[PDB]
This record gives sequence, structure tokens and C-alpha cells, in this order.
Amino acid sequence: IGPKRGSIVKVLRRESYWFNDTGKVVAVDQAPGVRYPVVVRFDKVNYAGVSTNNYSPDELEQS
Amino acid sequence: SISDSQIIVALVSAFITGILALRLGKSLYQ
Amino acid sequence: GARFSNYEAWLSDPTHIKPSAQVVWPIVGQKILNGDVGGGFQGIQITSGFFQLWRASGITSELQLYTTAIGGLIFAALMLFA
Amino acid sequence: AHSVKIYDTCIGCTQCVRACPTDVLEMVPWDGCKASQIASAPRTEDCVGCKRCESACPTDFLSVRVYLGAETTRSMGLAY
Amino acid sequence: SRFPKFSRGLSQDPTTRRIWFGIATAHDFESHDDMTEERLYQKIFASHFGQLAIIFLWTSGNLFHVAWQGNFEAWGQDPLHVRPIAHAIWDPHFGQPAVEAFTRGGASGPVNIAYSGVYQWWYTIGLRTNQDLYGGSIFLLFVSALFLIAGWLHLQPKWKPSVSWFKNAESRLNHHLSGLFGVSSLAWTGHLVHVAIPESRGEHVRWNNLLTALPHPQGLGPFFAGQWNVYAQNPDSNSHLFGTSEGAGTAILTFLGGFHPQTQSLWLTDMAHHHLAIAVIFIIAGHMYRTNFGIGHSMKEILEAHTPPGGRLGRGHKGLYDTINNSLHFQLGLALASLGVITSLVAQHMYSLPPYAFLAQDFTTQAALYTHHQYIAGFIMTGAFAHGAIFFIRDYNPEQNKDNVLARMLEHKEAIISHLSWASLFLGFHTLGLYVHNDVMLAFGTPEKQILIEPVFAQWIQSAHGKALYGFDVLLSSADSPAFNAGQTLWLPGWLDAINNNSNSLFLTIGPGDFLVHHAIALGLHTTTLILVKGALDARGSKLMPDKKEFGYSFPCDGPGRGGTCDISAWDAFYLAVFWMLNTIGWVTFYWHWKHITLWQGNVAQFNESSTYLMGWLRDYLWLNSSQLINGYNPFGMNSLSVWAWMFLFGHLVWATGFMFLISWRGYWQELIETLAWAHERTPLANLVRWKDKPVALSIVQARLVGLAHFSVGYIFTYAAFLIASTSGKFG
Amino acid sequence: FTPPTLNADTPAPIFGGSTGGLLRKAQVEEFYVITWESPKEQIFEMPTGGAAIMRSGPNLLKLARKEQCLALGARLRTKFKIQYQFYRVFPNGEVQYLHPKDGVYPEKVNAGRTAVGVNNRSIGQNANPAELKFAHKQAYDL
Amino acid sequence: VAGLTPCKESKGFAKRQKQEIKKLEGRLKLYAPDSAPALAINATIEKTKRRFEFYGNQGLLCGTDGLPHLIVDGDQAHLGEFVYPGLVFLYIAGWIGWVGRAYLIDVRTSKKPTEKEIIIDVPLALRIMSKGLTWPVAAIGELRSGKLVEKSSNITVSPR
Amino acid sequence: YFDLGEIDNTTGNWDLYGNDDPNRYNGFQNKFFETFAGAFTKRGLLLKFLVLGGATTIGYLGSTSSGDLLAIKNGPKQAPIMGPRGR
Ligand code: CLA
Ligand SMILES: CC1=C(/C=C/C(C)=C/C=C/C(C)=C/C=C/C=C(C)/C=C/C=C(C)/C=C/C2=C(C)CCCC2(C)C)C(C)(C)CCC1
Ligand code: SF4
Ligand code: SF4
Ligand code: SF4
Repeated sequence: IGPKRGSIVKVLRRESYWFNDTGKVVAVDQAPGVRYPVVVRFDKVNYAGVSTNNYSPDELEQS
Repeated sequence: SISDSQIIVALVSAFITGILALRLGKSLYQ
Repeated sequence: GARFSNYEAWLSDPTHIKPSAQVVWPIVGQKILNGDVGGGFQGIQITSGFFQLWRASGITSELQLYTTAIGGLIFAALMLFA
Repeated sequence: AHSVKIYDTCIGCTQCVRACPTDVLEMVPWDGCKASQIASAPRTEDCVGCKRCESACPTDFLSVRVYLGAETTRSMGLAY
Repeated sequence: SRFPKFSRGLSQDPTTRRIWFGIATAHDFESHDDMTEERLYQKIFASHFGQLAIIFLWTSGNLFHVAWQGNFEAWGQDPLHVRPIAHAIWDPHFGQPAVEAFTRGGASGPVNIAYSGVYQWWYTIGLRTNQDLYGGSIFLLFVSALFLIAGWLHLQPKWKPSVSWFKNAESRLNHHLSGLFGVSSLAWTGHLVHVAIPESRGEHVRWNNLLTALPHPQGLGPFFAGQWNVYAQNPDSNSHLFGTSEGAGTAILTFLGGFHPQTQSLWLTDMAHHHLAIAVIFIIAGHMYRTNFGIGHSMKEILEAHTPPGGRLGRGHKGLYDTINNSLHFQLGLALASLGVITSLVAQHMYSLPPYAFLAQDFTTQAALYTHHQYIAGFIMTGAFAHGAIFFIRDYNPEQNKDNVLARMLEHKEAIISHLSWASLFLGFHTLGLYVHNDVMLAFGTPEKQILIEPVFAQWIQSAHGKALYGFDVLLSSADSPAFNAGQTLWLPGWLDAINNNSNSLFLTIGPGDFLVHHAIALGLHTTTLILVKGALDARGSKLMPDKKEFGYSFPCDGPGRGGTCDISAWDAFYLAVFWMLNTIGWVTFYWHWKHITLWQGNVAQFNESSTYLMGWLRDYLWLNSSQLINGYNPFGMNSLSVWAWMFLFGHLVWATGFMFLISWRGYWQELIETLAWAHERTPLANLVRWKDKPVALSIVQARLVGLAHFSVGYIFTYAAFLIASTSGKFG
Repeated sequence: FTPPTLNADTPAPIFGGSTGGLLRKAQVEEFYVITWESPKEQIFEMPTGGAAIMRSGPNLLKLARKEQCLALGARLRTKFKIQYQFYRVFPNGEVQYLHPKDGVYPEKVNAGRTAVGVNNRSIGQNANPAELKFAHKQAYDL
Repeated sequence: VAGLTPCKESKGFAKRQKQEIKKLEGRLKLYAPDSAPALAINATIEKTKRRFEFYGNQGLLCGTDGLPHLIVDGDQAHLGEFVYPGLVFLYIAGWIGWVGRAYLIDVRTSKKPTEKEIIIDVPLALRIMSKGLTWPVAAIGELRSGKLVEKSSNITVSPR
Repeated sequence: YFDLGEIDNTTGNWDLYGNDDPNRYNGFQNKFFETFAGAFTKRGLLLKFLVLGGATTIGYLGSTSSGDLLAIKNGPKQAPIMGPRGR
């Protein structure tokens, strides 16, 4: 599943720090039952200092 | 200048008003 | 004290001349801060007590102040080297 | 007392339990992450409300979330 | 079920916080447990009745103290040389100098001089003797008693009104505009015409001769025959003395404009006509909405139909009628926004156009009456904005407000906050840089090097009003404008004589210092609006914390994680903007009191030379006027300003005490109270005494509130003292 | 998992006395007893403030708060390789065993425990407070 | 204009010139006429006399305080008080805003974009600080081409 | 130090400074105090006459006080101080 590994996606999740921000997909989990399989890496950190977050494919579009 | 008996009329009418303030505060409690 | 002060003028008579050791540049109206401290001198009246300290050290001329300044610069280079 | 809620964005990184100073959080099995575990708050009546779990949660936005509600002698942190 | 009984979650709190928060969550009725719509609106309705009863029981005691311990008749004989007495003082702590020094106004003992302008008000309105004020006090005791009876009555289940009666906005607006604003201003007009105008003209009109004392020589004949100009036929002349029959006229509704030449105050015939005009227009405006009779408006369809078809406002105002009608915080925020803009319109129009007889001559009373309505208006406006924030947390539904104007405020909220931030930063760098520049040039011996900007826009507006001082000569100062020729026979002979006078406060001569402090005022309003719009629009959530709505309105923080989330809530933005309203209204009333304290003793050049730089504000206003303030009591003795000298120092206590709650924060005091609890639990003879409430430190929201309230009490008492001691001790 | 029973015969670490110990909350509300097995005689930092010589066998320490048991317990789980458990003791005599509930520490996952306080949605799918007016439920507990 | 006399014919402005030299002349009375601090006060007097003869020759408006007031409405007589040095300012301030904006675009397309802001690339900086000379033609040029503003779909927006 | 047989001795419920002496006075002194302080026992009764008796005793000497006893009942003893502007 997922759009593609190594692709550029835009986050549609409202409560994330990287909403409407360009991110790079580093891992998509193909195991069933995982709610947020797509792991997206960002060039900028959030207030917690991390750049790695998991999103569903419904919360991302290819840009 | 106002008189002595007019102060008695005001103090009773404030005490009547103080009872009606006490009655609303009981009803606002319930 | 050696160049921008009236330490010899203050040392001649210190009961009427205020201790001053800072001269400002006449640029933007701040030359009024060079006040009449006495002894034919204009500058900021200092309150650090260096003039009375040099009087207690026996300093009579500003050449001794310049020698102590360049000696302190030598010691500052020695502390940086150390 | 305090209500600690775990959401489905959790990755099972366990550091919310490790940051907990009053043993509220525990890791139960789950099927929604790679680690196959999610946090839970059974002893949420023992929660002081310090939000050390929210400081240690790497998920954006947070998976563990502490809502400061009614405060008792557990959640006030008193010894007297 | 302990105290507090309205919240079950605070009753199980074993600490002192249960005692504290139950005081502070006492009137937040919608946050209570087991709480419904009907109980919300009925408790709010009876709380309104209790508020009305408190206001009328306040006015009754402010009338009873003037009638009983005040010299209202002696002030009526000579309002220029008699200080108005508020109430007598019975203090067991006075020595003989304090009894001998507080005895003012020809009283028999130590009394307080009234700086509330109640004597000027009651004189202008028609009250003359102490018996009339006593009868008014008994009447308003009866009115407050009736409002207590009505408040108790509507909590009884027979007379409980339903929420559909409460949310009937059309009937409420029709009976508010028709009855509250129309029949009360027409009632007023009936007073001003029947009582206040003949008491200004010497005739004693009371209830015993109400039906016999005709207010006009031909009363109610020319009214119903159409010739209303008979009521403007013979106005009061310029030789008219107030309260005496000589020099007076017979016209009850004039349109003279300007001021009465002896009192420097507005004409009662003009205020009577003013009220007949804001009575006809409010009864006519109260027949607007649809209640019961087929005609009228539904405001839901007005708001639905007011959508721009280009889509620039989205859906327009669709869904806003249910948004206001369901949210009590929206209605309260709108009411407080309008109330702040009219309590400030009150303040701006009772100093420049004094409405009450001999109020312009009494200087410290005018100063108090401006500072009163500018502080009460800077707390009412901040309450409006805070209630907008509480609406956005606990009352705003994004589903019901779908792409309307209110949702589009949240759509572009970062643009509003960033542009208020730009405007505040612009005003701050420019006002601070120009004041600091003028400070440097007065410091460097060169007053001519100041950047002094003549406020030519507001001077052009003053010349548009009729001021011939600046010589712009555009309209109402030039005779070639149609507005002047339409006004020069109607109201302008009074207005131009009032505005071309230089002793009054009607549209004062402004200068570069006025420009600079008006940008200080714009800085204050813009930065207070910045913090408050930021609190209201980041109320539901933000990029730091998206779930601020699910944490309530006044939550403390969200923890040290994610960088740190101190003061993240919308209540904390209200908290930070109470300091900004205090600074704003401090600047406003500093400008008012120094522009007037130099006008009243004549030397306006002191303000014209010294207000452009902040050392003039510190030295010629804060230091110069405080000469007889802090010398109110000395080692040598004490003066009559001594209570104002203590209240000044008292303010410097309480304000600084607020710093203790605003700088030092909780866990220091929590460990301190932990050591104190150990010390009490181990001390012999004192361990026997227990606490039931566990001693804890003040909680974080409570700490910010207590420091804010101390800051505000000290701020209002330092300035109430300085302002009522630097004008009443040096009159002029 | 059978919970361990408090023996009430193991002795205390050698401690000179502290003023940070049990106040009257121990006497009327609760106090916490932490029991652990030691390899040898060591010195540990007391969570009430101070240092005590811990015994070579089992140890019993009386604490006032649950946070004092974890602050001690994580101290002797990282600095020392000592497994610990604590209890909650009430003034009527009931001892309530508290941690670890399954016998294995809550950082490690066990199949016996169940998910409670877990929401199947995220924070952004929580309901608005305007559509939950005048109800016992709130935006997160449903 | 606005009830203000010109400073060349203002009696209060000439009074401030008289009482400023007199303050400095009395400061000169306690020094030798050829002394070094007396040359500073003599240069102060000539700086004061140059200042008052410059303010009166520019058509400045002086009030009743004897102080030069600025008319910022946009008067044809008063352009150099606000309009002329405001356009001089906004050109310089837009120069600061254009070379700081163009530096961030030039370092966003780099390997480590955050190390080029603590350590500012001077050959990259100085090659666009020259380019900030013609910035109204480049700001409105980017505004007309759409490169000045970013579309709201690519802008980080806090939730409602 | 935990026992499970004496829960009060292992928690800090100690009479640290108490005494178990039954009596140290005599019968003559004890019967005098309970007779005189017998109408002051009940908390609801004692709170009633202390409020009502306390309100009367501050209103009595507040009103029967003289000029030398309290300065607020002495009144002014000199000419009043006239303020500025003739007020
Ligand atoms: C003609 C009919 C009538 C009239 C007289 C009123 C009268 C009033 N209603 Mg009411 N109402 C009516 C019918 C009526 N209503 C109808 C039919 C509805 C049904 C939907 C309602 C439902 C309704 C609700 C639900 C509420 C009211 C409330 C009120 C009061 C408003 C608050 C207040 O006193 O401020 C007084 C305000 C004014 C006098 C207006 C002044 C305007 C500005 C602010 C001031 C300008 C005045 C001037 C410059 C100041 C100079 C004075 C100065 C010298 C001192 C007021 C007593 C509220 C209340 O307090 O309940 C007790 C309340 O809760 N009413
Ligand atoms: C957030 C929020 C809120 C609030 C807000 C606020 C608080 C605001 C404010 C605002 C304001 C407070 C405003 C005001 C305004 C006013 C105005 C805007 C005015 C104007 C005026 C005019 C325009 C007039 C005209 C004229 C003139 C000027 C002169 C001559 C005469 C005449 C009359 C013609 C609410 C509650 C809704 C809720 C939701 C949210
Ligand atoms: S708030 Fe503190 S005690 Fe409560 S669950 Fe989070 S980390 Fe544990
Ligand atoms: S810290 Fe956050 S992401 Fe990690 S297990 Fe706990 S709730 Fe899940
Ligand atoms: S408790 Fe205080 S210091 Fe800690 S995060 Fe909250 S506001 Fe900040």
C-alpha cells in the first residue's frame, strides 16, 4: 500500500505540525490492520524536535 | 435636612429589602 | 587616566575639580555630556574612584598611567598566552 | 481523577510508560502498529497530571493525552 | 456533596483549592454538573434581577448618604465654592488631626468629599432638597425590592419561562428598542420637560403639582396641531442663571447647541429634545422585527439573505442567527463590545460636552468621571473579547457555521493576528523611537531637533467642526460651504461659540505631543486587540496544540513538552491583555489628566512643550503633580489628602504584591507549604489543631488571576489616589 | 499472576531519620510500602531526602506517595539490577498491591492486560464541545 | 498651514537660538580662549548656528513653542519632512527586505539550509545585496508573475 | 518497620507528648469550674450569645464613649481648613 517509497507527499492531517508541508516517504508498512502505515520524513522538526511521523494514506496526497 | 423618623422608615425598608435578597439567594440555591 | 582625564589637574587641587576620565566625541549633540568638571577639562565625571586610588598609589604624572596601561596590556597578552 | 486517553496514532515506542512517575501507563497488545502494542491507562486515578508522557511522545500530534479534570489527593501529590 | 455543590468534581477535592475554585466557578453556570438549558437561563435571569437589585440598592445608598450626611442644599445654594460631600466618616482610628482635617464643606464632623458627580447630576435633573433625594432613595429601595420579588418569582415553577421565551430574539429586540430605549427616553423627556427645565427656571414642580404646573405657556395644543416650533420659541438667554427665574425662557425643546454660558454645560431643553429624538427613533426602530402580528422581520432570513454573490464572504451570514441565539457567550460578547464602545463614548462626551450643571468647573470630579468610564470600558471590552474566546471553545459549532463569515475568520485568522502584530509593531517602534528621540534632543540641549508632527488630520477634522484656530477653512469654518449655511441658523451659533472658546474642553488645541500619545493610544488598542483576537481565534487550537477546545477555556498549560506551553490558553491571552488595557487606559488617562491639568491652570504651553518626550511626562506630570499627593501626611502633620496619600502607597503595595503571584510560580510555594505542613504537624501544642482542607499552593490559573487582580487593584488605586489628589489639592 | 504478600517481618534499611517521611496522611489516608530483594549492603539515595544503608537481604521502606516509590524504584532499576514491587497500605490494615500488576513491568507488554482508556480515533477526530453541551460525556471519553 | 508660522519669521524660534548660544557662551567664560575644551564649545556654537539657519531655510513650520513642526499630510511645500525621506527610507527598507527574502530562497535549495543562516554565505549574500538596488521592479515583477506570494494550499495553517 | 498486628504503631499514630495521669486537681477546684462554665458548653448555644452579646457590647461603648475616650466622638475643635479655588 501507500503512494510510493521515496516520494513527495503533502499532509492533509489537521492536527499535525507539517500540515500543508512537503514530506518524503521513507517507509510504508504492508501489514494489515495498521492504521497509519506511511512513515514520512520532513526537513523541519516540530516543537518536540522529531521529524518522523506516521500517517494514513487517506491523510496524504502526492505533490 | 431629613428627620429622625425618616431614618427608621429607610432602615425598615432596607431590612425588608434584605429579607427579599435573602429569599432570592435561597431560591438561587435551590 | 593617561590620555582622556584631568588627573594632573585634579591632583593639583582635588577639592574643587571633579574626577573625570572619559571624553565623548562631538557627534550628535552628546558633546554637552563633556561637562565642566574643572581644571580646564571637559568630560564625563567618573565615579569609579580611580583618581583617589592613583593618589594613594603615589601616581604623579600621566606617563606613569600610560606605563601601567601598556604594562597591563603586556600582562593581558601574557594571560591570553597562558 | 485525571483522564489519560490513548489514541490510535501510537507507534508503541513505550517511552510514555518509561516517563511515567506514578505507574499509570502500561503497554497492552494491539494490531495497529509495527510494534504491535499500544499504551493504556488503567491506573488513571493515580495520575498526578505531570504530562511527562506527552513530553516523551514522538507522535505528531500526541497519542497519549492527559486532560486535567477533578483533582484529588492522588493528583495533588501531597504527603500530609 | 460539600461546597461547592454545583460541581461534583471540586467537592471531592481535599485541599484548599476546593474553597477557592468554588468562589470562582460560582457564576460559570454552564460548566456545572447535572446542568440543563432551562436551569441555565432561569438562573441567569434571576442573577440579572439580583444585579438590578444591587445597582438600585447601590444608588439608594448613594442617594441616602447625600441626603443624610451630605450638604446637597448648601451645594445647591453655591455650587462653585462648596465641596460636594459624599458621606460622613466614622473611623475609630482617627486622631484629633484627622477629625479636624477631614471636616470639609461646612460639616459637623469628618466627611468624604464626593468626586462621583452625583451632585451635579441630581442638580441638573431637578433634585434640590435632601427630602427629594430621600424620597428617591426610598423609591429605589422599593424598585430593588420589586426586582428581588420578580427574581424570586421567576424561579418558582408556576412562573418559570422556557428557553424558547429566552431565545425569542425578535420580541426581545422589539420590546427593548420600543420599551427600554424608547419609552424610557420618552419618560426621561417627560421628566426633563416637566421637572428639570422648570427647576432650572426656578419653578418647583413635584408630584403634588405635576398636573397643574404647565410646562409650556400653550401646552399640548401646538403639539397635536403640528406647529412644534412653539416649543422652540423662547429659549433661555445668555443672561440666564441656573435655578433662577430671571433671564429664563419658556421653550421646552430647543435646538441651540453648545453650552449654557454660566454652567459651561449642555442646555436641558436641548437634552429634552435629544431624548424626544432618541425616543421617537427608538420606538420607530422597535417596530422592526416580527413577533406575533404577521408584519416584521425574521432575523434568520435577514442573515441568510445577506450573502454576497461573488463568494468573497463565503456563505455570508447563513447560520449566524442560531449561532448567536444558542450561544449566550456570543450575545454577552456582543453586548460587552457595544457596551465598551459606548462607555468610552460616555467618557469622551461628558468632558468635552459636559451634560450636568457645574460639572465642568469641578475639575477632579471630571477627571474621576473620565477615568471611571475608561477603565470600566477597558474591562468591558476585554470581557467582550474573552467571551468571544469562550464562545469559540464551548459554543462555536464548525458544522453549523460552514463557510460563513465567522468560520472564515478562523480560515484567515493568521492574517488577522499577523497584521495586528505588524500594526502594533509599527506603532511601537514609531511611537517609542519618536519619544526616545525627543528625549535625546531635550537631553542633548537641543529642543529644536525633535521630530514634532502636527496632527493635521485631526486638526483638519477640528477645522471641519468649526475651529478657526488652524485656518484650514474647508467646511463649518468657512462660510462658503453648504453644511455651514445649512447649520448657521439652526445649531451652529451655539456650537461655534462653544468650540471657539479656549477655556472649555470641547475639541482642545492639539499638538505634536497629542499626535505622539494618539499613536500611543493606537499602540495600546492595537496590541490589546492583538492579544485578544489572538486568544479568540486560537481558542479552539493552534499549531502548538490543536486540541485547546477539549481542554476547556481556562486551562493552565499543556506541559513542558513540545518546547514549553506556558500561557497557551485563551484565558491567558485575556490575562496578558488585562495588562495591555491597564497600560492603554493608563496612557489615555495620563494624556487626559495632563492635557486638562495644564488647561485648568492656564499654561497649556507646559503640555505643548513637555508631552512630546517622556521626561516631561515623568517630571512635569508624574513628579510635579505628585507634590501635594505624597505630602498628604508628613512627620510635621497631615493634610486632607492624607487618605489619598495612603491609598497611593497602598496601590504600590498591592500592585507589587501581584508581582509575587506573576513572577514566582507554583512549585516553590508548594514545597514551601509542604515544609509548613510538616512544621504544623510536628509542633507541640499546635499539632492538636488540624486542617480539613489540605494546605496547597495557589494553582496556576488562580495564581495568574490573583496576580492580575492585585495588579489591577494596585493600578486603579495608585491612579485613583494620584488623580484625585493632584487635582483636588491643587484645584486648577 | 498471584500477587506477592507483604511479609511484615523483613527489616528496614539503616537510616538515621528524616523529616521528609510519613506525615498524617499515612495515619488517616494511605501510605506506600516498597519491598525489594538486595544482593549486598549498598547505599542508596532516599526519595524523602538523605542516604541510607540498604540491607543484604530483603528490604522494606515506608513511603508517603506513589511517586516516591517509582522515583526510588527507577533509581534501583537503572543504577542497580534490583527487581522491586510496592504496595498501598490503608490505616484499617488493608494492603493493596500496586506494581507490577501482572508481575512484569508495564514497559514490557503482557497478553493478560487489556486496553482501557484507548480511543480508536485520533485527536483531530475528537468532537467539538459545542455539540456536546450539557452532558456527562466530554470530547475524549466517547 | 495648521496655525503654524514659518520658522524663519518665528519669534519663538529665534528666541531658542538666542538662549542656546547664551547657554554655551556662559560655558565658555570659565575656559581659556585658546584652550582645547573651548574649541569644542566654539564648534558647538557653530554647529548650533548652522542648525538654526538650516531649519529656517527649508520652510519649516514653527508653533507657539518655537519648535519646528512636521506636516506629514503630503503638502507640496512640505515634501522633505515626511514624503521625500519616507520614499528614501522605504527604498532602503525594501532593500533590506528584498535581499533577506532572496537569501532565504537561495539557501532553501541547498544541502544544509539551516547552516547557511547561522553562517551567512557572504559570496551568496553580496551577490544579491547588489541586486537589491532595483527591488520595486523586482517585487512587483514577482507580484505580477505570482512568484512573490505563495498559494494557501502550500502554507502551514493551524487548525480551527 | 511494618508489623501487620499494630497498624497505628507502624504509621506514626503516636501520642508523642501525652500523659495518662487520671487527675491532678482536687474536688473543690473541679466543681467550681463546671458549675460556672456549664452554660458555655454547647457549640450551637455558645455561638448564639457570643454573636448577639458581641454585637451589643461594641455598640454600647461605641455610643457611650466621650471626646477624650475616642477622637471620632470628639469632633472638630478648630476652624475648618479651606481648600483651593475657594472651595
Ligand atoms: C417593553 C417591554 C420590556 C422592557 C421595559 C424590558 C426591560 C428589561 N428587560 Mg426585557 N424582555 C421583554 C420585555 C421588556 N423588557 C420581552 C417581551 C422579552 C421576551 C423575549 C424580554 C426578555 C428579556 C430577557 C430574557 C432579559 C430581559 C432583561 C431586561 C432588562 C435589561 C437589563 C437592564 O435593566 O438594563 C437596563 C438597560 C437600559 C435602561 C438601557 C440603557 C441603554 C444604554 C446601555 C445606556 C444609555 C442610557 C443613558 C446614556 C445613561 C444615563 C443614565 C446615567 C445618568 C446614570 C430590563 C429591565 C434582562 C434582565 O436584566 O432581566 C432582569 C434579561 O435577562 N428581558
Ligand atoms: C471574537 C469574537 C467576538 C468579539 C469581537 C469583538 C469584541 C469585536 C469588537 C469590535 C468592535 C468593538 C468594533 C467597533 C466598531 C465600531 C465602528 C466600526 C464604528 C464606526 C463608526 C462609524 C463608521 C460612524 C460614522 C461616522 C463618523 C466616523 C464620523 C461622522 C459621523 C458618522 C456617524 C457618519 C464575538 C463576541 C462577536 C463572538 C465571536 C468571536
Ligand atoms: S501525566 Fe504523568 S503520571 Fe499521568 S500518565 Fe502522564 S506521565 Fe504518567
Ligand atoms: S509515548 Fe506516545 S507513541 Fe510512544 S507508546 Fe506512548 S502513546 Fe504511543
Ligand atoms: S506548570 Fe508552569 S512551568 Fe510547567 S509547563 Fe505549566 S505553565 Fe509552564
